[PDB]
Amino acid sequence: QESVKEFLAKAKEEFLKKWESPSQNTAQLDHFDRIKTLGTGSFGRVMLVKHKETGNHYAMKILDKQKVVKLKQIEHTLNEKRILQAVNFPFLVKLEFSFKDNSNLYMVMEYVPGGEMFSHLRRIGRFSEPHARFYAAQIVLTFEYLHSLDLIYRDLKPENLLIDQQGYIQVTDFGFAKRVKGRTWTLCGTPEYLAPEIILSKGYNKAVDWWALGVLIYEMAAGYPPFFADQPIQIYEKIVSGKVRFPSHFSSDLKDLLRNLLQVDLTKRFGNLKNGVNDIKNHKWFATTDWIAIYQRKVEAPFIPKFKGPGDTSNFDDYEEEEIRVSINEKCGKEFTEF
Amino acid sequence: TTYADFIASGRTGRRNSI
Ligand SMILES: O=S(=O)(c1cccc2cnccc12)N1CCCN(Cc2ccccc2B(O)O)CC1
Ligand SMILES: [Cl-]
Repeated sequence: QESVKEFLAKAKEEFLKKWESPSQNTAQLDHFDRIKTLGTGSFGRVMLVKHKETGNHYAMKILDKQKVVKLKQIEHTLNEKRILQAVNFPFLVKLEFSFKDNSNLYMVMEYVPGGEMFSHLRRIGRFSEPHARFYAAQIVLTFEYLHSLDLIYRDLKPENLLIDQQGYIQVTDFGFAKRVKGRTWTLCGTPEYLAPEIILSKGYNKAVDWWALGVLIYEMAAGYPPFFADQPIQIYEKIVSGKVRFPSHFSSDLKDLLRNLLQVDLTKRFGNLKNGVNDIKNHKWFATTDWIAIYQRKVEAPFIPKFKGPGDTSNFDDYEEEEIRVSINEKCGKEFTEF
Repeated sequence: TTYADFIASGRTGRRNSI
């Protein structure tokens, strides 16, 4: 109890220190051999790379500065890198290097070979409740840590959770993570995971992360999210209604948890009440969960991804391998000065 | 079934941000 307060106070001191003086320019492009494209997005790519000196494998996120500026992502991009170099928690991906050149921004992260939770869930269909609870406990601890830093995460979904070689979760995306001691107003996220107050143009706070946790737990346990429809507007209408149905195989404890996380009235939502995160940690569905052992990663994971060594990429899709071009002309120098 | 409705929704793949 007093141990937790002391740990989080130490953690916030370390975070703010790195936040105020970020690291910059800790490698360069020709230190790395490119191996395979792991993901492609509207502003960049993620590639498996091999550090030439050590042979260590990494995931290198490459962002085209001109596309980032075109798509109005300057603040999110700078913010993500600033978050990543400053946070420190077992279920958060580690930033190893970052640098920029004339054309691109580069974030070099530890390579998580097991791929996205998303693929595993869609492959297997749904997770049993013990399996789902194992992942859920990690998100709960991660949110407790981030919320202690006044960070709202806002981007939870199986697409954004990787499974490491121990079977534990690594959170990767922090563009939308905002420092919010009070309230904030941006409509952002993924429709299936949006809390009703984000849809409803009201100010909102970190309670939206506990709603999204409810969506995630439901999806992991059911194989599909609680609110879906052909078009996002119809998902929004279902979300703001207080109506949700559960598969008949959901346990009683699970439904009671979900009714308290998927609580439209944010003054009755678990995580947002007087006892904060402890209402979740002490809920009956988590009765078997050893919170400290989860944090220390001493719990036997329910699923271990198949990894035929370092640099195996079988848990990622195949993409068209395009050149990495670096222009003769410096692009967007002033906008990315702090990166 | 609900799963059938999920499939019919077309939102079974990776979901982009808004
Ligand atoms: O490619 S990732 O799985 C990935 C990201 C971070 C660390 C990783 C360590 N090991 C393996 C993969 C890793 N990945 C997680 C899901 C999100 N995308 C989408 C994407 C693709 C390209 C550029 C940006 C984005 B984005 O939404 O901001 C890419 C990042
Ligand atoms: Cl897809």
